[PDB]
Formats: sequence, C-alpha cells, structure tokens
Amino acid sequence: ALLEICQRRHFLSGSKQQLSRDSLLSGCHPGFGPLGVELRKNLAAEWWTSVVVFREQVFPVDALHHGKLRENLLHGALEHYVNCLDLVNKRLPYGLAQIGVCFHPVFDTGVKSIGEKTEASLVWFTPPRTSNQWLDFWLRHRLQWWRKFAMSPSNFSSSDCQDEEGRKGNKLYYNFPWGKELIETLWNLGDHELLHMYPGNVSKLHGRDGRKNVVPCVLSVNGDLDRGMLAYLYDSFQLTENSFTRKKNLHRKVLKLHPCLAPIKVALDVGRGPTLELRQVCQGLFNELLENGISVWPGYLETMQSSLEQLYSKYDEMSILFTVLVTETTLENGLIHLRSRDTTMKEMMHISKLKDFLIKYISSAKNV
Amino acid sequence: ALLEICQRRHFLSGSKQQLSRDSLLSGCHPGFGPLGVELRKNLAAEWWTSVVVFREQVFPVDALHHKPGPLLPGDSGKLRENLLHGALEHYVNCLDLVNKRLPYGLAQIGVCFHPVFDTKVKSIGEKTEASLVWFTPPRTSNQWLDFWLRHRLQWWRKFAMSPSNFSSSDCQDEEGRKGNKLYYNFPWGKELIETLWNLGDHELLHMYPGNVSKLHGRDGRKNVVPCVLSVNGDLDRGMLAYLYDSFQLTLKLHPCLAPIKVALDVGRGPTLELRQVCQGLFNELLENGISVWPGYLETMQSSLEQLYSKYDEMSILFTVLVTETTLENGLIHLRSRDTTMKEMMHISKLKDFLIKYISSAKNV
Amino acid sequence: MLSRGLHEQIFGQGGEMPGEAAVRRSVEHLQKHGLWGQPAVPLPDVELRLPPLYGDNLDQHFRLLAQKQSLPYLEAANLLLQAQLPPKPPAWAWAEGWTRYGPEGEAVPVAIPEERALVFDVEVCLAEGTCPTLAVAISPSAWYSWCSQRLVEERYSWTSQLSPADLIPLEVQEQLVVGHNVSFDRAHIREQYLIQGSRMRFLDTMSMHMAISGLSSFQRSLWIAAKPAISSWDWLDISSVNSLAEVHRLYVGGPPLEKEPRELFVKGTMKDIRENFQDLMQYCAQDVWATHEVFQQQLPLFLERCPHPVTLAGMLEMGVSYLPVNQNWERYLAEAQGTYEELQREMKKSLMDLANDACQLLSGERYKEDPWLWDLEWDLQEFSEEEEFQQDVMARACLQKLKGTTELLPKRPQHLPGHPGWYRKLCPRLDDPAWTPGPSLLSLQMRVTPKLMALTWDGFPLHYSERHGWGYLVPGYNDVDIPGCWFFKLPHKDGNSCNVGSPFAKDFLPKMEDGTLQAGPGGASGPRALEINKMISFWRNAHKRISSQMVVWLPRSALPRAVIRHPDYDEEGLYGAILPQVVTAGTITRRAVEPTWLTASNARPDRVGSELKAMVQAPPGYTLVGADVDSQELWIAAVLGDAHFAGMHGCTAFGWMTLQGRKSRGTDLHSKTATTVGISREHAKIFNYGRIYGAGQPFAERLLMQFNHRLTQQEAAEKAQQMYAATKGLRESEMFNKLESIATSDIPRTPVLGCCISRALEPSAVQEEFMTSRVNWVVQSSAVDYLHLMLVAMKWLFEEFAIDGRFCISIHDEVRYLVREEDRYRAALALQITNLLTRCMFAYKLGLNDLPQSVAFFSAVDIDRCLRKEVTMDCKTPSNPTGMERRYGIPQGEALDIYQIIELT
DNA sequence: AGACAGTCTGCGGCGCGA
DNA sequence: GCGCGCCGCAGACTGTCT
Repeated sequence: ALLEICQRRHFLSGSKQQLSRDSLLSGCHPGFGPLGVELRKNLAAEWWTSVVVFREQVFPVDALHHGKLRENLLHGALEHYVNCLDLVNKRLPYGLAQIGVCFHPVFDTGVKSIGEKTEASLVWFTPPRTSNQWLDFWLRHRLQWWRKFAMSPSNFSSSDCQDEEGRKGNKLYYNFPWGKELIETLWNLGDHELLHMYPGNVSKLHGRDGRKNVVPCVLSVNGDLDRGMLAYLYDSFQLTENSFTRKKNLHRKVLKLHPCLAPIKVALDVGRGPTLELRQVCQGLFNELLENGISVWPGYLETMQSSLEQLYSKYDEMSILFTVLVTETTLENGLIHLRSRDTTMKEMMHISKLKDFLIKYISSAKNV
Repeated sequence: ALLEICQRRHFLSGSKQQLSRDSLLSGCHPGFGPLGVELRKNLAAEWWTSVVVFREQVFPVDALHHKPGPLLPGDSGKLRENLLHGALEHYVNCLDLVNKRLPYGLAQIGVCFHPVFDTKVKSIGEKTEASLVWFTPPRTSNQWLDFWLRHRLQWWRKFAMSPSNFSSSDCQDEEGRKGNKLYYNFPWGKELIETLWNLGDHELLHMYPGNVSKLHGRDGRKNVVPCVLSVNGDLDRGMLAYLYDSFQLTLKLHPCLAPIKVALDVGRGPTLELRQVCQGLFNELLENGISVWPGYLETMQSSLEQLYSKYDEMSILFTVLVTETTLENGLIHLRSRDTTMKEMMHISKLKDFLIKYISSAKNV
Repeated sequence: MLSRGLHEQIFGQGGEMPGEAAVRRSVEHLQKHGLWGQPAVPLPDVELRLPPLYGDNLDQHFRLLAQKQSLPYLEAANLLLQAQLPPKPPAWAWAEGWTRYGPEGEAVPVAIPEERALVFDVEVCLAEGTCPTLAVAISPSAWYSWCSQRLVEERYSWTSQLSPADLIPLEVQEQLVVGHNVSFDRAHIREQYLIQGSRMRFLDTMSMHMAISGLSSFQRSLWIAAKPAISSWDWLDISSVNSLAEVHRLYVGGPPLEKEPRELFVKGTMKDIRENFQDLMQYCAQDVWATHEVFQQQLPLFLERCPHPVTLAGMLEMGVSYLPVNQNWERYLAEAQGTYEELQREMKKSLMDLANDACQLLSGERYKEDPWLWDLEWDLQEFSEEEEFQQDVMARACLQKLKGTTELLPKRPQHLPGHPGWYRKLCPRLDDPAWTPGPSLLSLQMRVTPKLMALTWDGFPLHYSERHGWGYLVPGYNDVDIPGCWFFKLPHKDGNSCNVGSPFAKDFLPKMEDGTLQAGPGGASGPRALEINKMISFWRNAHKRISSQMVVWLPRSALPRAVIRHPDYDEEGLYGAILPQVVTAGTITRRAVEPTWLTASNARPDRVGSELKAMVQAPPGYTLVGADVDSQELWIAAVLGDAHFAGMHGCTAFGWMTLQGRKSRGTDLHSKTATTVGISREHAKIFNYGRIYGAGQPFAERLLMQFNHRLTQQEAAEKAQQMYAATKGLRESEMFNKLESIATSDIPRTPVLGCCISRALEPSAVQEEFMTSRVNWVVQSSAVDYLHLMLVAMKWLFEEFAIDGRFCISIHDEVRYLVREEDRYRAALALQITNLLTRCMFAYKLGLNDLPQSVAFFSAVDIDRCLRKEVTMDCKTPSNPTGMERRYGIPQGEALDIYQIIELT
C-alpha cells in the first residue's frame, strides 16, 4: 500500500493502473519506471558475474526463440545441446546459462492474459545421473547469492519437494509480508527430456566424464528477476515486521538497497548560492564520476530549489547512496557536502577524493 | 567471401548449410552463438553509453513486450514492433519524473517482432532493435535531428575499421516532416542499420484524447506541443568489416569488440600440472570487465600442435610454453596483437595493458 | 516369576530362593509413596539358545572370558616389567627411519621392530601440520629410534598416508604398547586406521595414575594452588595432576624430569626443529624412560587394586577405537566454516544497520529520552558543432590541484567530522589499505554493541564501571522498577544481592528463551541477533578442536576387498579414519574423557555445527551396528538400593518404578515427578542426576537460581521439598545408606568387580567433609564397570563365530561397532545377548540371580551407515539426504528370527 | 608557549586447556 | 577452582599544529 505508492512516486514501479497485489507477481504489470529498469540491469549482471564468468565451465547458451510464445526457457537450451559440445573440446560437465523474458498464460481475469517474467535459467550437465552433489553446490551458491545484497537475509528460505517419477528438487521462497512467494526452482529433469528431444541416436548424447563416455543428467535452476526485484524492494523500507512505537519513533522513509544493487549511486546538487557558476563545476564532476562505473543523478539541472529535507527524503526514496551538495565555498575551498543514506549526518570533503572514495566504497561493498 | 562457413567455423547445427545473404537481414534465422550473444551484449553496452554519458535527461524504459500489444479493446499477429508506443505510454510518467522539462528522451533495447512475408510465411522476426524517442520542442526539431544523426554516425563509425560504407541518405518524407537513414554497405549492397523519423505531435495526439491536461511540458517558461523524433536501429554486426579480405593472411577477425582474442588463463601449467600459475589469473575476472576463455580446461597438447594454425582458431592472445623452460622469471605473455614482444606479466601485461589499449581506443 | 515382572532363569536355575520376612516389608513400604496397583502388562516372552557358558556360574564365565584374552598382553606386560634396560645409547642418527641401538651406540638399519612389549611415544611439530616428527621405541632388546624421515625437504602437503611409524610385524603377534597419553601415540602408529582389526593393544600410564591415586577436579585445583576447608595433607602428596615430571617423582622418586623452556615442538620454526636434533632426541628418550619407569611402578599396584580381569580387558578394548570418515569430513569442515563466516557477516551487518539507525538521531536532539542511547557522547566537531571537452575537465583539475591552499593538514586529523563520537570510534581511518565501509570493527565484546539493541532488561547500559557483573535489572520515585532506572547508581544500587561469585562463563547463552533478554521489540534486525549467536556459539567454542583432527586416508592398496568393487564405492573419493584420542581413564571415575567426542551432542537444532556426531560414516560394505543403552544411572542407583533393605527389585519406591515406567505414557520418575513438584522445564534430568550423585542442597539451590526468578528466602522456605521428600535425612524414595556405607569402607568399593577407589579419596588419613565425590564415584564407577562388562563380551563372539568387527565406540551410555553388512543381524543379536548377560551379572553381584524382562533387552539396536542418536533424525543443514547417501536407518527392536549365531541354519 | 590526534600500558572480564 | 592468552577501555605521555 504505502510502499507501492512510494515506489510509483519515485518511479521504481511501472504505472498507476493495476497496482494492487498479485498483479505485479503475475507479470501483467505495465512495466517498471526509469529507475525500475535499473536493478533489472544491476540484477542479471550480478547473477551473470556470479554464475557465468566466475565459473570457468559455465558458458552462455545460443540465443533462444530465434507458433507459441516461450514459457519455460528450458526447451531451447536443450535444443542447442549439439552445438554446446564443441568438436575441439567435447567436455561433458560444462553447461548453459541465459537471462531472458518469458510469457505465461494468466487466468481468472474471462479472456486469457499474458504475464511477463524476467527469468534467469541455468541448465547444468551433471555427468553422473545420480551424483546429486552438484545440486547441493548450486543450491548453496544460489542461496548465499540471494542472501547476499539482502538487508534481512533470513527471509530467503528453501523447501524440498518431489514430483512424479520422484524427481528431486528445491524451491527457494522469499517471505513477503503477505506470505512466502516462489523465487527460484532447482529440478532434476532426469535425462528423460534429452531422450525425448533426441530419440534417434544416443551416441551424440554421450559426453566425456573423466575418460569414459556417459549419458548426462540435466539440472534446471530457474529463478525470476521481477519478483526478485520486488523482494529486494520489500526487504528495504519495512515489511511490517518491526511496527511498534518505541522501536522507531522517527518517521523516515528510506530504501536501504545494497550499494552493489542500488540503481543510481550519487546525486549532484546546487545550493546556497545565486552565482550559477556552480553548474560548471557540477558538470565537470558529472563527467569525472562517469567512465568509472558510477551512475550520477543530475539534480543540479533543476531551476527550482526545494527544501533540503524534501530533497533528502526524495534521494533516500530513490536509493541514493551519497548526496553531493556544491556550495559557493567549493569555488574557494573545494569542500563539498556529502550525505550518506545509512547515516543522515553530512560531512565536508575535498572534491579530489570524491571519485576515489566512491569507487573504493562500491568495490568494498562488492567484496563484503 | 561468404564468411559464414569459412571464417565462422563456430556455428549452429540448425540451417548449418542453409546460410546466405537472405534470412540474416531478416529475423527468420536460428539465434546467435555464445560469441554472438556476448558480442550483442557488448554492442548493447556501447549503445547504452549514449544513455548514461549523453545524459540530456534521457532515461530507460521497458515495453510490455506483447506481440499484439496490450490487446485491442474498443477499436475497429502485428504489422511491426518498434518499442515506440511504450515510450509514448510512459510519456506521462517520465514527464512527471522531471519538472515537465520538455527536452528529454526515453531509450530502450528490446525484442521487436516483424512478420516475414514472401520468402524466396508469418514467421517471427525478433530483430532485437534499439529505440530512442527523444521528446523535443517543435522549433528545434531539425537541429536535434541533425545532432542525433551526427552522433549516431560517429558512434557507428567509431568501431568501423574502414572509411565510408556507413552512408547516410536523406531518402524521402512520408511518415513525418523529414528523416535520415543509415546504410551499411555489405557486398550485397547497402542495407538499413538505423533510421530517423521526425514524427511530430501526430502520434501522441492520436493515442491520447483531444483534450490535453498532462501533455505540453514547459520549455522556456511556455507550455508548447511536444514534437517526437524517433531513432530506430537494428543491432546488426560488423563481422564483415572485421574480415575485409583474406589474401595471404590465412581468415583473421580483428577484435574491435570481440570478447575473445583479448583474454587469459591458457597454459594449464607447463609441467602438465600446477595450473595455478595460469589459472591464478582469475583475479582478472573479479572487479574488472575482461572476458577470459578457459582454454586451459582443454588440456589436449595433441590439438595444440601447429601453433601458427592454432592461433587462427583458438586465439586467446597468449600461450604458456609447453616445455619446462620459462617457468621462472615471471613472464609468460607472448604473441600480443600482431607481433610477439614477450615481456613480463605480473604488473605489465596481465591486469594491465589489457584494460589499456581498449579505453584508449574507446576515447578515440 | 511374575512377582515383580521378572523372567525365568535361563542359566543357573538349579537353586532358587525367594527369601523370608522381606516381601512383607517391601509391600508395606510400597503401600506409601506409590500406587502399587499397576497391572504391569508383560512383555512378550523371548527364549533363545545362548552360547555355552563356562564354570557353571556367570561370574566365572566372565572371568574365563576376560582371562582367555589379555593373557598374552599380561605376559607381555610382565616381561616388560622384569626387564633391566641399559641406560642410554650415546649415539643418535637419522639412518633412514627405523634403526637399532643396542646397549652401546651403533648404527644398523632395521625395517621394523620385532618385539612384543614396547614403550613408545611420539612428539609432533604443531607448526607443520599433525604429522609425527620424533619417536623412540624402547624395548628390552634395543632402543629403536624412528626420526620420521624429517631430513627430506619435500613434504606430502597434507593427506597423510604411509608417513608415520610402523609397529605391526605382520603374520608372514600380540603387542601391548605402553606410553604416556598412549592414545595420542596411537594416532601415529599406522595400520590402526586400517579397517581390519589389529592384535595390538595399548595401556596408558595416565589411565593408571588416574584410576589409582587420581585427583578430583577440586583436588587437582588444590594440589595446583598448593605445590572444614582445612584437612590432612596426605592426598596432596599421594596424588598428582597427571602431567609427567610430576608423576615420575611421585612413583619412581629421584631428580625431577627435565622441562624445556623453549618448547620447540609446539611453537618452533621448521628449521629450528631440523637442527638441534640431539637435545630433542635426549629429551624424548628421557620422557619415554620416565614413562617406562612409572609404568613399572604402577603395574603391580594396579593389578593388586584392580584384580578382576574384566576391568583390564575393558581398558584394553577402550584403547582401540575407530571412527571412519568416508571422505565427507573435509566437506563438512568447509561447509561449517563457510556457514560460520556467513552468519558472522550477517550479525556484523545487522550491528552496522543498528548503528546507522542510531546515527539517524541527533537531529533536533532526539537522544537523551531514549533509555539506551542517553549516556553516549553525541558531540559535533568541525575544522561536432563545437567540442567543449575543455572547461569541464580543466575546472575539475584546477580544483583538484587547489588541494594545498587553505587545507587544515595534508594528513587528515578529522576522522569523519560531523558524526557522533561513538560512531567515529567505530570507523577505521580513510587510509586505503585499512578502509572498510560503515561502522565496522564492531563486535559483541565491545560495550557499544549493547545500547544499540534493547535487550529488554529495562535500562540495559552494561556500563562496566563498578557493575561487578550485574546490577538492578531484575525487579522492584525512580528507584522502583522503571524502564529507565539508571542514574546515580552508586548510592542506591540494590538489585543483585549475591554480587560477584557466579562462574560467568556463557551464562547468558541460556535465559533467552523467556527470562526477558530479548534483543529489541521490533523483529527486523534486533531479534535476528542473539539468535545467530545461539547458532554460532557451539562452533565458536569448538572449532579449534573439531578442525585439525588427524585423518589418515587409506590408499587403494590398504583398502580391503569388501570396499573394492562395491556398489557404494567411488574411485575418486579416498576413505579415511579418525582415532578419537580418548584416554581410558581421565577422571577418578574411570570413564573416558576427550573434549571433541564423548559430549552431549545429538544434532540439536538452531546450531551451526552440532552435527559432529554425524558424518562418522562406515566404508562401503560396512555398517555401524550399535545401541544406545536405556537410562542406566537411575537403574544403577536402584540396584544399589535393593538387597540393602530388601531384594527382588521391590524394596523401595525407587526400585518399584523407573523400569516399567515409560517416556510415552505414565511416570518414569525422570521428569514427571520433578515437573510435578517443581517447574523442571527440561532441566529435570540435570536435577535428578545431581541428586543421584549426591551433590546436596546448596548445589541444587544454586542450580535452581539460574533457572527461575526465585528468591533465596523463597528458595529456602518453598520448592526445596524435593530433598526433604526424596531423602529422609542422615542415618524416603531416595536413600543413601548403601552409598555412604561403601564410601566409609576402605578396600571393598566396587560391588561387582572389586575395583578400589583412588588413594586420594581413601579414608586412611584422609577425611572428606564434602562427601559428594565418593558417592558420585561409586555410581559412575559402577556404570563404568557395567560398560567394561559389556566390552569384555562381544569378544569370542567375533572369534569363535566368524564376525568381522569388534571396533567399539563408547560416547555416552552407548556402544557402536563397525560390522560388515552381511553380519549386522548377528551383531545385533550378540549385542542383545551381551546386554542381557551384563544386566544379569550386575544383578547377580548385587543380589539374586533373576532379572526383569523390561531391562533384559535393548529397546532397539540401531543399524546405520553413520552415527546418530536415532535412526529417524537429520542434521540442521538444509539437505541431509541430498549429496551423501543415507539409508535413513532401521530400528531392529526385534530380531529376524530365533535362529542361533553360527553360520549354518 | 596550549592542546588535542595517536602508542604503549595497566586495569577488568571471557575463555579454554589441562 | 586455576592460570595464561585475547579483547575492550581508560589513562599519561608523545608529537606535531598552531
């Protein structure tokens, strides 16, 4: 309620219409705001760094979906099995990963609707059909990754479940205030999918485990990124866990996103001066902080100057890590005001140290 | 000359022998390989530099991604998709984001579905186009259009190794007041890469009712009707520009944006063991943006024979000597770019001089 | 037969006597403090052909069982006793491993020692792994230095295999190796980690000195501090703390044994160990010679004071223990360390978030009305058309170069100005190597971790200034019970009246469940802390001991044929073993003491690494067959009860119940009576065990202080009726005349085997006013003697009947054996017969030769692949069956059939 | 010629090995 | 029940910064 109108006010959500519950979860939402496209760029890159480039085995699958719209993102990955095992190196263990947009049928309002979900799918080629330790390794990796960047990592739980033919699998859940919602699923497809896709010959499906050719098992790990973003927004602000009066008498609306997942980091400003020469040094600082990986919010372009409390509340609701305010004193001394999202106190620091301190802060937040 | 089977040995089983001039300009084809996907991601990042650096109040948007759109209610499987209607739907919200400051734009990279007709039927395109909508005041439409044409021409020629062939044509004006089209000269002539259309207020006034309350954002203290000039680009490839000709150089792709041929980790240990001398370069994967192909996982010395012809195929820009000769002295780097220079590696040629020569080329 | 629910006499049924004038007194006593009208439905009858006994009596049967084995070991001990060793060989050499030294120093290379009796010790370098470094093997024939091939520069880089010494001489005999802490030595013998049994057995001099003339925990402290309250100082000189250079002068007598002040083995460099060889060899040789002389002094005394062979055979059996790991030990350590680090980072991040939220105050002076953050500092201090690439970068460069002008200092003296002082203290300086973001370097040991989370103890400052541990934070014009209640504490502190005196060692790890002590009313980040602390407390306490346990990985050649070509066999994985390093006597009660294993760990939830007991996994083709003995200390106290006032397990109400009573239904007296008289929220077991050991009223009162908010006067007047009701006093349901009468008796302490108490607690020239340790020793030593009676059995059952196994593991009133998968039912039946024979033996020694059927057999004999409390249990980790294969176990309460043990059927 | 950053150093407590 | 470590915390001096 209050969180959603806070999001649409600062455009981390799509639009005013169809804003109620289980409409964004279904995927029939209009979209995301200008700041909402970010954290879908911060996510699907942290996932990509954690899964694809860090693991020497994991390689991106061929572009899927070049009739019926795609829904599982798994069929095309198995379709590109033949080209995955390259001639120069036909190593069985390494697998495929992809991040894309999937289309789902939605019923119960009548006409059938189409829900849009950003899905990250990793298909793993376990060389033994009964190893089951690669699943545990991937579960540990996914769980520690979701608990990473989380203000309250305890809300990310896992549940064991089984289906027909008794496939073994795990379903990650996030504890939203209304209830637990499914985020990521690990499933042993059990090689029957490969046999169904390729019933002609079995010789092509053999891969080299060690020295011997064996038929692999495929493990599907499919997570959703739109509901993951909703989980990250709900982890920040408050999920009605605290409530109470004496716990937090202060009334501050702040979105404590992780520094490595925050959409825009630093917000430039102009104040306490009518000279208008500060726009020049703010543009210079704007050009300086870019090409270092830091995305800046040009709040200095605005002609109107609102109150500092409203600006700070706006930047907190926009998940601004650090607020830079450039006075006329910066023309004389070079000292700029810096305010932190975590601590409301502000300090004066030199402009030369700003970029180095910000990149060091982002790097150390990434490491920790 | 075809470059799809000779130079592009790494390909797909589907339509492996059915690859020609047709079906590649159109979207009716199997998807791109891992190298193609990573090159598309790199090109998308280089296009997104025009979103993060040329920040004239430009913001990202996301379309609903539906092939027909958000249904068809109350009006008398689609002709085309352009990512433009989503921008005009997000006009109100993104104008509310600013204090109604009109010179602002919305950009988006997404999948656009185009039906294929009269194939030499009803196939899905998925041409992964990139759009910029650039809401502009009507009086400065020509200057802003020329501005965007000049920067798009500069950006597309920035990665181009050869002069010309990124032609710009005024063509005609039927959809709007005026426009320009960018044509890349393949050996099968010039075909469209990017187009400009000065649409005007017609589409925005058509989508919304006749009465205006949220439109006409202020510019120069006067509320004026907003003009729209759209930049639409098909994310095609410069692979034909990479291999201009073979001649005596035998079939080499110059790595202007290639994820491979600027990499590391190959060698797998000189004495058939202790691979941490090379695998320990994995710190280039953390906090950097260097893509590294794990050739060391191949560990097939029989396939590594004929080093001159293996540099054609594998090309990880260096290799460790197989014989246990130069394990010491802290240098393994060799065959950098065109000529082997064989210098020290710890701080000179690994984690440094790889970030360099790319950012300098980016600034040029 | 059906008198008290007893069974027929399978053995020794020639003479039966019910007694006279005893049933009337028993019935009259059971009229009070007991309903006595229980129907007592019988258990179904079990009748089987037992293996043929010897001597026509069960005591003689166990005597011949314990004398048939441990006779070659006894003669080897006698031959080692009778030897008159040469003093020392002056010459020490490397000589490529083993070499032989006669009376004089002479170098000759020998492969292995061909000697039966041997005294051996191993010294290791803690700096370089757990690999052995120095060893000498003294024998009546030669001197046998080992040297651990340390001259070779190249190491194995962990994964220990074939590295240590060897002592087994191979068939193509019996060996009693003596040593000081011979379990740590046993870890370095090699072929002890082999899956097949070895004839070699080990005797510990520490077990000898602890069994006879040992010191109780209080006694050891007094002897340390002294190298009513006052008594005769005879036990001070008679006993010692079990460290050598203190036992040697006690038994042998002479100059004190040398002690190297440098201590190169524990805190020395590798190159320091490589040279200075001869002095370290001389110190080790003197150590082993002193151990030999102490054993020579102790062996006849131990044989006289512990005459019955079951005790010695049980100690020899406990000398050999085997814990296989099945290559998942390294994975367990890695996941436990990763989980500990992750939860530590989570708790630190929660602390950072709380500190940042606290830093959001001071705007409008919102502090000093917060009861937690009022007393901190909160202080502030301060002291192209046209390419216009230039004028943007150039202006920034000019402002960067303008750093020198008007700068206060080139090195910043203001460390985050404008922040409060407590937040400045919690922030590292802006130097690049040591920079960490936010309020880092913050831990729970700091006084600023309290006052950030409430702790709900009203005003909880933890102001360690004349606090002395605790203050007015319990209960009841601000002096009365107020949420604030903290200003001018010195004049009117009141509060805790006992002041300091509590142990204060993880005291606040409990009392989080109720008992106030909730880290903030919110729920977001506060109560998440102090729950992470619960999870990581056990691993924080025990990660030194759990890690660095010595594992020897058996190669493919060392593995037997059962492991090879098994369905559960993997070529990539390498199987290993852990010797527990248990000392067969580490307390005056001769129960094994070892910190890592043998604890009350049963994979308890809300804990990180309490799955210590799990992952002791049998190799393929093998299984763990073992049983957790039912609650036995209560039974020992009950059987010490009967035959004193009357027989037939019916004299007292204690004897009447506790055996037919069940945990599922009715009252088993373990918790039900305690939770009826008192609160006893799961602590009933500790209270009952304290009553059984005779701790007394002050210990019970101090134990009940830590469990409820009960007043001292209220504790004395009320809820102390357990002592006044269970025990009539000093001469109802509990009686202590038998235990006290044993305690006053000098020599006959153990009723079963006759093992005498340590000479420190003998009444000869020593009077014990405290009185608790002797009766505690009687109960626990009777339990130990029961365990020895179990362990002497299950042998010659594996010999006369071909059963592969006999690797006992005793943790806490339970037994485990590494048996093959083909012989698990035979092992279960043998264990059931062993339990029946042991219970009948204990009853026969303490009176009558008839046993009730309820305690005559185990409830279930767990056959598993790993070790756990119950077959239907899993560890707290997210996935126990996933990954490592688990068969989920079977109970095996009832045997497969009535068939006998021999292979033919 | 003051005065508040930091560097050992003497106190309390926690805690683990006998 | 003790003793020797490892942290917190408050000195008393030390050393530039003026």
